[PDB]
Parts: sequence; C-alpha cells; structure tokens
Amino acid sequence: MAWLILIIAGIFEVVWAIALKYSNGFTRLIPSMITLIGMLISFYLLSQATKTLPIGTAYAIWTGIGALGAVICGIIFFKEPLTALRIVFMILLLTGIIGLKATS
Amino acid sequence: MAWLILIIAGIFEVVWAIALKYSNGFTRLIPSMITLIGMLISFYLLSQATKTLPIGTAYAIWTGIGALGAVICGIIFFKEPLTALRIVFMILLLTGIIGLKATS
Amino acid sequence: PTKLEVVAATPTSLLISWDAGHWWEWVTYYRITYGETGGNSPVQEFTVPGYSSTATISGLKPGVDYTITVYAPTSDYGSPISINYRT
Amino acid sequence: SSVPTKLEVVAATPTSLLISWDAGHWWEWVTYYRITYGETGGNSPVQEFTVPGYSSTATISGLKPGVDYTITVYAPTSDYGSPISINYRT
Ligand SMILES: CCCCCCCCCCCCP(C)(C)=O
Ligand SMILES: N=C(N)Nc1ccccc1
Repeated sequence: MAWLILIIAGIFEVVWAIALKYSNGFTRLIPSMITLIGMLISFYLLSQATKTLPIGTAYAIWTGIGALGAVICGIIFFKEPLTALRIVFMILLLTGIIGLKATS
Repeated sequence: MAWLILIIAGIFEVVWAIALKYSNGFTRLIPSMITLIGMLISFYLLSQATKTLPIGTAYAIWTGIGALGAVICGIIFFKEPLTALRIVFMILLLTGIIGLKATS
Repeated sequence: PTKLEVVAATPTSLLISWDAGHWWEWVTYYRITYGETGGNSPVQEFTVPGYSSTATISGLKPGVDYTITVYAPTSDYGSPISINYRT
Repeated sequence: SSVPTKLEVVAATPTSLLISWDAGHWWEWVTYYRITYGETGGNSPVQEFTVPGYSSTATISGLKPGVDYTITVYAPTSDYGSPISINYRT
C-alpha cells in the first residue's frame, strides 16, 4: 500500500512542478498556492510511504515520477520542445538521478 | 543566467537536505534555520528559473544537481561507499545536465 | 487590479478596496504606495497578500491631498491603479 | 544534562521573577524552550509558556508574594538533557 502513496507522493511532485511554472515566478495566486500545498502533500505522502519502504527505492521512484512527469506535462501543457536530442539527454539525466538515489 | 540560478538552487537543495538530518525533530536552532533558509533560497531561485526555462528541464536539472551534490558530499564528508556503479550514475547525470544546457 | 475605491476614511486614515479579478488574475501580493499629491519627498509603501482585496492607510495628515497606487507583482497583468484623495 | 544549563533568577519581585539559563554552544541551541511554573505544592495545575530558542532569559509575572514556586525549563525533546528546575520564594 505504502508503494501507491509513494506513486501519489510522486504525482503531487509533478503537480507543484506544473503549478510553479503557471505561477510566473510565484506571482499568480492559485498556481502559487497549488505549488506550496502540492509540495507538503508530496513530502508528507513520501515520509509515510518511506516509513514502510526502503529510503533508496522510495526516493528513486518518488523523484523519477517527479522528473519524468515534469518533462512530459511540460512538452504537453507548455508545448516545451520534443527534440531527438533533448529526449536523450533527459533520459541520461533521469537515469543518473534514479541511479544515484537507488545506490544511497 | 537562468541556468546559473538553477545550479545554486540545486546547491541549496542539498545544504538543507543534509542540514535537516543535522537538525533533530526540527529542534536544533542552527540546523533548523539553515534548512529553513536553504529551502526558501532553493524554492525561490527555482521559481525564478522556471520563468525562462521549460519546467521539465528546470525540475530534472535542479533535482540532478541536488542528487549529485548529495553523493559528492556523501562520499567526501561521510566516508560513503564509492562504487563503479555510483561513478557511472554521476557521469550519466553530468552528461544529462551538460547535454540539456547545450540544446538551449 | 481595477476598482480602487476609498470604502471609508477618517482625517488620519483611509480604507481602500480593489477588484482582484477572478481566479486566473489573482496575484500573490499587491504593493500599495501613498504620498502627498504635492511636495511628496518619498512615498510610504507596503504590501498586502493577494488574497486580500482591501487595505488600510494610517498616519495621514488631515486635510492633505494624498495619492494612493496599487501595484501587481509585475507589469504583465493590467497596469498600476492610482487615485487622489484629500483626508 | 546538556541543555539548558545554570537556571537562576536574575531579578525578582514579590509578583514577578526574571529567570536566565546558558543555552549552551551554537550546536546545542534549540528552536525553543518551554517554561513551567507553579506553587511548589500544586493547589490545582501548573502555569506554562514557551520562548524562542534564541532567548536565554524569560520573565514570569502574576505570582502570589511570599509563596515558594518551582520553575522548570525544558528543551524541545528529551534527546538534549533532563529539564533543569529551581525553587524560589517571592
Ligand atoms: C515561498 C518562497 C518563495 C518566495 C518568493 C516570493 C514571490 C515574489 C517574487 C517577486 C520578486 C522578484 P520580481 C519583482 C522580478 O517578480
Ligand atoms: N520537494 C522537493 N522536491 N524539494 C524542495 C526543496 C527545498 C524546498 C522545498 C522543496
């Protein structure tokens, strides 16, 4: 069960990620509010998911969904680039991230 | 410049991460203030970076530098196991980050 | 913002109120500045959270014509709102 | 214990006591202290307040003159030390 609230900890990671983009340097109320609230949901949801699970596999999947969700919802909502190159260096960055967090 | 801010956001990402373990229940004053100051700086700099940079690239690179600093600090200041796996994950990470800056 | 009214005033203070917009337009903070419409010197300023649409300006000289302006965080919204008012 | 240290009454008045402590070294400084005071007997409860951890002194007001009190300074947690108390008749 703690796995799923780890998934959701990870979805809310993307939520504040997109809400923060929408806030325009944290100046638009509501996207600003979502950013804050959707953060301590992620962190809280984590600390509970982590209670049960390994800290390593917890964070690895938490930030994985965080980082990929941001990349995906970005190219979608903010019509951010979709270069052959960008999708590649993003893959090396997320695996390095996932990697180092899965070692600790 | 936006990129420079991200690096410093990532730097402060880890300084509050490691200061938060050196705070107790958020009880030791000096570590508590450092975590609190390191988070407000980390978020702020990130929010300002996200104005001019894709949320997908901003998040992942931010997270990356935090994950990288975390292991660079983990290895050096805590005698942490330095694996050939850990080095290649730090190389993928760096290649990911450098790579993304190069497709601006 | 829009609709900068002086809802109430005493000789020494004004209660101002504005239209935040709705939903998508709400900003996280407003920055209100007030000074003598004339010899000014500087202007006093303060900031109110963006959820609040009223503000109170205190320590005014009675009888003096003051000018009040309400800023958004950035230009990219709907310009500053300004008024004059004698206390 | 470790913290807090050296709980003493700096100044006193029939109704009010001004207390101080040695927060300790920077790394021992805590986010707050919670401070308890009541008649050293306990006719019903005790009285309590907290102080920011960056403060080494606290004033206690509204005491009954002539009465012996107990005054206890705690840390946030028990991790740091045993909560140091003193007796004082106003
Ligand atoms: C909760 C921590 C982040 C605090 C940031 C406050 C948001 C407003 C940023 C405005 C200042 C920079 P500017 C005048 C270029 O918009
Ligand atoms: N929630 C995170 N991924 N990071 C974080 C770091 C610093 C301040 C606030 C949030």
